[PDB]
Amino acid sequence: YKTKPTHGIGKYKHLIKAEVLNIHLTAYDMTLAESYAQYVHNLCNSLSIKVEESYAMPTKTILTTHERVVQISGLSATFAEIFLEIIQSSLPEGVRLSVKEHTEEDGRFKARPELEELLAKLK
Amino acid sequence: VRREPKNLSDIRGPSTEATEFTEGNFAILALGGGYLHWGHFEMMRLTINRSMDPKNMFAIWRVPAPFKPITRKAIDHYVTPVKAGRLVVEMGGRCEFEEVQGFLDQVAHKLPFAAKAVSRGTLEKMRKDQEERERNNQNPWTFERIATANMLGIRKVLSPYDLTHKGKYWGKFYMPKRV
Amino acid sequence: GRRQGIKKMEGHYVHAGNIIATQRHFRWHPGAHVGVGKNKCLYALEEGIVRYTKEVYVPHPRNTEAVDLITRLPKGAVLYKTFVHVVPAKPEGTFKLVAML
Amino acid sequence: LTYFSARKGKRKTVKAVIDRFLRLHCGLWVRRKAGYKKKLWKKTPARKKRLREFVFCNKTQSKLLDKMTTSFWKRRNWYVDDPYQKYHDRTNLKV
Amino acid sequence: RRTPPLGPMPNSDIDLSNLERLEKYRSFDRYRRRAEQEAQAPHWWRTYREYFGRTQQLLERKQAIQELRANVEEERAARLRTASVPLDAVRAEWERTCGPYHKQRLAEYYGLYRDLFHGATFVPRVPLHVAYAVGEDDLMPVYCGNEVTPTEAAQAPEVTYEAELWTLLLTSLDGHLLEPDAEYLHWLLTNIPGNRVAEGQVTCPYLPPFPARGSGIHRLAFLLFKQDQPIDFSEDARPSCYQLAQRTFRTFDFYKKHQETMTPAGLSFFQCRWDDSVTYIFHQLLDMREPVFEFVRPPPYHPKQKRFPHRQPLRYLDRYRDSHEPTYGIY
Amino acid sequence: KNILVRMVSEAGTGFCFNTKRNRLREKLTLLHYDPVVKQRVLFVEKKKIRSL
Amino acid sequence: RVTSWDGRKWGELEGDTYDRVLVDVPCTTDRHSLHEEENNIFKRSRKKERQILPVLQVQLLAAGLLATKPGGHVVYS
Amino acid sequence: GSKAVTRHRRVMHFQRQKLMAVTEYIPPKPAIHPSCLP
RNA sequence: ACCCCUAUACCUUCUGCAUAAUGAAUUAACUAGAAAUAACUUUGCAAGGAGAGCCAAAGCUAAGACCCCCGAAACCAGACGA
RNA sequence: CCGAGCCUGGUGAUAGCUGGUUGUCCAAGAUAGAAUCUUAGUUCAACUUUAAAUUUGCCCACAGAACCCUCUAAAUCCCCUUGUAAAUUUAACUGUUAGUCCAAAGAGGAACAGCUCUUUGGACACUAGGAAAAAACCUUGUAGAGAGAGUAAAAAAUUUAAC
RNA sequence: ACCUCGGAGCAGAACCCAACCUCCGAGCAGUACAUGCUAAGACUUCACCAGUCAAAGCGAACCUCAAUUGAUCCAAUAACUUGACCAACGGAACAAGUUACCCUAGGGAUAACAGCGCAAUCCUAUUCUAGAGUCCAUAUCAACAAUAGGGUUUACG
Ligand SMILES: C[S@@+](CC[C@H](N)C(=O)[O-])C[C@H]1O[C@@H](n2cnc3c(N)ncnc32)[C@H](O)[C@@H]1O
Ligand SMILES: [Mg+2]
Ligand SMILES: [Mg+2]
Ligand SMILES: [Mg+2]
Ligand SMILES: [Mg+2]
Ligand SMILES: [Mg+2]
Ligand SMILES: [Mg+2]
Ligand SMILES: [Mg+2]
Ligand SMILES: [Mg+2]
Ligand SMILES: [Mg+2]
Ligand SMILES: [Mg+2]
Ligand SMILES: [Mg+2]
Ligand SMILES: [Mg+2]
Ligand SMILES: [Mg+2]
Ligand SMILES: [Mg+2]
Ligand SMILES: [Mg+2]
Ligand SMILES: [Mg+2]
Repeated sequence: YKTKPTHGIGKYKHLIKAEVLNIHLTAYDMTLAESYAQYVHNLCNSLSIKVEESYAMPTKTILTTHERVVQISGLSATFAEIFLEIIQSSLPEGVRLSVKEHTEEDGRFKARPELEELLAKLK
Repeated sequence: VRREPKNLSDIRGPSTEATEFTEGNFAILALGGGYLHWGHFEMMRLTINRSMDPKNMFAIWRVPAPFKPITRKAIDHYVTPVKAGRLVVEMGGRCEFEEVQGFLDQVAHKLPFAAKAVSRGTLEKMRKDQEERERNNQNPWTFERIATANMLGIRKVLSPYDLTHKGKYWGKFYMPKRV
Repeated sequence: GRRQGIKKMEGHYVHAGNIIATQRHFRWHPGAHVGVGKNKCLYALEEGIVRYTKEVYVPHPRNTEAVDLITRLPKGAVLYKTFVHVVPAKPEGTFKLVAML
Repeated sequence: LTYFSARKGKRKTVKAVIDRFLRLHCGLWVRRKAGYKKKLWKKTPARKKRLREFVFCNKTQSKLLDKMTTSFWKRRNWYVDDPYQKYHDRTNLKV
Repeated sequence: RRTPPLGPMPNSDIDLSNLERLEKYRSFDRYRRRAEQEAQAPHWWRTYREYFGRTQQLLERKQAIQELRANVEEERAARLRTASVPLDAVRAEWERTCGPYHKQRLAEYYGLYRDLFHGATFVPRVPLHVAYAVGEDDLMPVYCGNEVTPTEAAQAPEVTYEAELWTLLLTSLDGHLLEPDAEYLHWLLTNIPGNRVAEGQVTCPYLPPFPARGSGIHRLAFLLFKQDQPIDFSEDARPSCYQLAQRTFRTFDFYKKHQETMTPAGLSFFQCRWDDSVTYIFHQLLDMREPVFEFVRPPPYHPKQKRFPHRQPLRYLDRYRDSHEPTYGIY
Repeated sequence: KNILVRMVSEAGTGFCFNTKRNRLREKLTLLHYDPVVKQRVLFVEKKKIRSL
Repeated sequence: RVTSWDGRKWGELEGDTYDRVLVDVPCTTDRHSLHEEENNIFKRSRKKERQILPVLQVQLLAAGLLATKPGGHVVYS
Repeated sequence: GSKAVTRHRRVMHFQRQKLMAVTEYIPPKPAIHPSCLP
């Protein structure tokens, strides 16, 4: 109750909120690429580096090579030093290491729970 | 696109916003509460620009662009609510008070609410004299003591806001002589 | 309106089955000796005295909608809910001599 | 209702009252719930039971019913095996 | 109107501008643990709790643990999860170590300390054993809080422990009839010559537990005392069968008189209900008729009866009816 | 859309109850408690009472 | 996902999110109007609706063209 | 009735006006005027 | 006696009404609250009361005490009228 | 005196509509709402009165009564103490419920008109004094005689341009 | 265009309460088939009718949903049960126009004129100096504004 000194003890939603690099890891072998992707992701989790997605686009038509990508964000310029050095050293077998960026031309399907407050703030 | 019910509470009470001198010596202090039309602003820009050269002296809009809607027998136009105490227009540069006061107060005359062109020194001066007057008073009885104590049952007549208002505000009107 | 509110205030004596509160959503949560109905209506399971306290909330593991909220909550944080309690007044029964046999 | 009959000059009972209500000798009146036979498919079982029960009437309803009915209906009846025999008298009633 | 908080409000300190950097309770169980921790912490606001109120030992241990895990055959059991522990062996040497410490809790849970000695707890160091002989072949063990019928407990039990004088005591805490607080004294032995029990003097002869019918479960405790020097006990105990009003005493008042002389060492307590044996105790040993007790319940609540009980089922009238048989007045 | 239909029991004969079904659905055979026999028994359709 | 909101808001709610869009705007319902009596769009009391009918159509279409991906396909019916 | 905020100066309740009369500022005047003093 | 001072006729329908609106020239005569259930009050008798019938788980018998005046346009039946 | 003649009778037609209603004296005594072929009316409730039975009532201190919305005021509920004398229940009837103005919080969309509507409170259908006469502003209530006395509210202030 | 029920704008913290108006929905659907029987004590849309929660007990098993609805009589049925856009939604078993040929009882002139209130509209004067006046603010005009007064118009009340 408002006047009582216990007020707003039930407040919860203030603690939450209701309101970029891409790494290529292509290999011919399909037993190798995902393993190293796993490893990089684990390194990211440990050092508090935000990850978006690990997307995979289909194998090239025939001979056949498939691409594994990891999205990373929150990396500082200074911290990049340490990070990139390790991911270069850990390279398993002639895997093309790329660092790609969103070029403002690379929209998401919003969930029903997310849409209601979005609508509320829209109007 | 939303219509607003007319909340006259905005004009009531002292201005707590844009009451600070910012990179400028001279400003027009509002002594009352009113809504500014676009016509007012048109006059503002015209007069100030034609008076003094912008290279030597600079003028600053310290008031937001109109956004409060007005409903008329549907929304027709937009207005800006201003409470008493807001510096509406700031002016700075290598200049003197004597030479600016003329056009500045002339521009302030056309304002719908009461207003005064003031320097930094003059504004702070009047703040000082007012707060000296309140401690200098020879009347045992202030509005403050009576209102808060509920002395004569005066709260029956008074409003809840009056306690905050110290009796210095009555509608859109600010009384500086009141202590 | 729906006439929903607190029926029995703090330190009120309440017989078993009485309504403590009615609510559209879960404003007050059932505590000790307090049952909740189909319509979230709080009633006294025992005769006694009503108390209102703040207690730390742990939802049922199966109840995903609240569990997920807990998961998103940062470390060190605890949800508090208001809980209503009936402190029973009279002990369950007494032992009495019937006969010397 | 008819205060004075044209044939005998005495009060008359409203027969609408007699085929809906049971009056107990003590002064209470018993009714059934309205719509207890109506649309039972849509009603909930708890609702259904609340409907089947025979209820009492408040003071004003009871007063109105007594005015609408003659003294004959208020006498004491010693029926053989009426299922309402016990309810005719009160027990442990202080005001 | 607002009133400032009297104490540190929860979640106030831990908040930050950014949340993305912070670790969340990824697990349900994580939060659960923290919530439990919060329940123990005292709070300024109203809480449910308010109203519902040497060095070489380590060296040997590490050596023995290293020796145990050394054998490959031992570890072969655990990985196949077809592994066992000697239950008896664990029990045997637990009593030496963590026996008394656990036993303290049970005594305070059953409220022995609060009832016997007004909350004056002690750790029961000596591993006391009591056995009750049933026939010739088997004897019932008395643990802490165990259930034993007074049929079995009809004669003097066999008590054994490591010892170097002593005083042995048996009390029925809740057994008493005439007074609430008071207790009966079953059999008292003083100036016990160590391990040997029989040679010590018999102050009070053995009496079996006698809990009345429907009086529920009765707890009976053995108390042992470390007697440094012998004492003459002029307590007016008169061996004969007995008269109950002489068996009544207070353990607290008894120990008060002899605080400095002796100190407790071990406890063992058993619970019991009524049995057919108890009947013979009143009849033979006491020469009195058996008291029987019932658990009754308080009368049901009904609101004050109204003259016009509006929108009530017809059965409202039957709530305030005392008899079920028809009545006729003057008729 | 739905229709109300009457359900009678094979066993404990002389008891019936009412239920909803879609018109498009197959003829309804059900299991329900009969207090005549004080047992859970099979029930079968006889007729449609009304359309709802 | 089934939602019951104004279709016009979608343009500013979600953008560049769909590769395929189908826009079935409210029309005069020619066959339906000729046959159905009740709730007819042509009922003379509801004349006002028809005056604000054409603009609405544009609005709804536009919302689709704002929500579609670059190179995304919208069909209007 | 009328709104609390008006374009013109609203007429007060008499009681309130009597209050305004009583709680007016009084300036202190010295026994000897300061300008006349050296 | 007047002069002095104080004093916004009555009824009725409206929240105010001074006054606004109906009603009154004045005198005499005439001109408008009729009853039950149930309660209360005071008696007689009392597990019974009542001068058949009826009521009764202190009731029953008796008494006392409660329910206005004037006014339409109409509708129908039978006579009378060119 | 014919959109259906006149007379007698039914007939004291019916009228939620208008008008009227007859000795003296004293006492208690006002504006929650609901349904209604209903808002010119009834019925129920609320208030009101009388009689009866019995025990608490009013004022109240601590403790207590929500999150969400992105932000919250005068306050309100509950309530021992206390100061007080009323309250609930039972029996029996009537009658009343179209208000207006002022202060405050608001919304109507003219910063709005003794203009409309919701809430809190005051006043008016009861006496008296004062503001010019004066429903609503201020002072004041329990009744008679007096050629005694003390008081309450209670009478607007203001005067101006040289250099 | 409406008449019943539930929301959204108004609702600040027990209950109730932003009229009128402007808008959004409801006249169900899905899942069980113990949506069995019985019974302490309570809540309630300001009456009544209706509506709502529920301990314990007898017998078994190891509901979602904001509204989603309809009295009596009567009719159908062996019984159990069923029946309305009675939506004018507390529901008359079943009935439309026109009257300036009109009548009676009344209320007002809550429709208009007459009389009143505000002054949105309109009228007038001042205050500021843009800009005209082939130079020149104030011979005479006059921009964007502010400040006053009257009650002639047009609306509002
Ligand atoms: C013409 S129907 C669509 C055709 C039909 N669903 C089909 O696939 O054949 C369009 C519907 O859109 C609805 N609608 C109206 N306003 C809308 C809006 N602003 N946004 C989306 N739908 C709207 C109308 O109710 C209308 O029935
Ligand atoms: Mg009248
Ligand atoms: Mg007149
Ligand atoms: Mg002729
Ligand atoms: Mg009427
Ligand atoms: Mg009086
Ligand atoms: Mg009604
Ligand atoms: Mg009707
Ligand atoms: Mg009518
Ligand atoms: Mg109290
Ligand atoms: Mg009126
Ligand atoms: Mg709303
Ligand atoms: Mg109610
Ligand atoms: Mg309500
Ligand atoms: Mg049960
Ligand atoms: Mg209706
Ligand atoms: Mg003509």
